[PDB]
Amino acid sequence: TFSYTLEDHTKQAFGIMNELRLSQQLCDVTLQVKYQDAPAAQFMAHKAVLASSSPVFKAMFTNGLREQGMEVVSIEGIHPKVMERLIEFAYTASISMGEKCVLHVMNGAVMYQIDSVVRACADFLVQQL
Amino acid sequence: TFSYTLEDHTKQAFGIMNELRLSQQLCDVTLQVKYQDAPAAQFMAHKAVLASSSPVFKAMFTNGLREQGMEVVSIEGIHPKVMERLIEFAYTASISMGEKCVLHVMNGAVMYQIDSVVRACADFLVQQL
Repeated sequence: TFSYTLEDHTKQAFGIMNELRLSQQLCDVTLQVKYQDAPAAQFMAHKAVLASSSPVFKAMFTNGLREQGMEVVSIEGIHPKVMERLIEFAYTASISMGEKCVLHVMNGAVMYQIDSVVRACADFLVQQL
Repeated sequence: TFSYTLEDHTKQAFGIMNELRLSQQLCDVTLQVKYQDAPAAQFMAHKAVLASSSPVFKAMFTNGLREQGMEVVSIEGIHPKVMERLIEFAYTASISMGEKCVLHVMNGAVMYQIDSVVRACADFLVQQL
């Protein structure tokens, strides 16, 4: 038989998936993030990508109904910049923040069960000791 | 600043995306493949994943309308087993076929501009010489 594997494929395909998000193409969920007194922000994304990086989004989005088009989801208790950085991680495999943001990002990462980011933010805080 | 990258992330997230396809969860496109006298087959998938692996699916799916839910797409001129193997490549980064399928798969890969698979099927046929 003939078998082939492209190792770079998942990297490349996520790169295009990130482009479609930035271009707001094929998106099926809009996250409206309102936190205390910070201004409300909005993030469009693909439920499949969010589901692939966060067990909490997967269950949030996998329900028996066939949702028709564009679902709005109200998100409480996480800052816009934290949500943004988590979304970016889901689409890029990387995340970046200043040394004083690390704590709020772990909170958000714990809240959405992004085990890779939790473990990393935990490593950082412990090393500052 | 603090920066983190998970190299395995895109692999892992595609693994979950493949699970959601096999479970027919969060799918927004059904490909109905009818070819000559072969029996008709159906494949559910996520437009975002197809778009990320095939320029032809991306343009096929990126149009000005906000499609509502589940689009059916009729696919002609490619065999069910070829379409299946291309879909599998989009979701897994790998593709497998017997030495006599390699020609029909390149046809399909050329038709959907999956440049990685075209280049590989071309390499194989030339080496059989």
